[PDB]
Amino acid sequence: GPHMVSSAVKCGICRGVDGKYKCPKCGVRYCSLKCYKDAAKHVHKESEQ
Ligand SMILES: [Zn+2]
Ligand SMILES: [Zn+2]
Repeated sequence: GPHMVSSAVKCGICRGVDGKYKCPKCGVRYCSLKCYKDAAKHVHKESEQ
């Protein structure tokens, strides 16, 4: 029966596969270290400075 609610998330950086990995800094979900160690889509600006 319908008990599942899709208890998973997609990579918010490439939107390719599931975001199995998570960034404890911003709260983003990435599919792997590929999108983790990115500085184009994986933005760590936080504030202006
Ligand atoms: Zn981050
Ligand atoms: Zn990704």
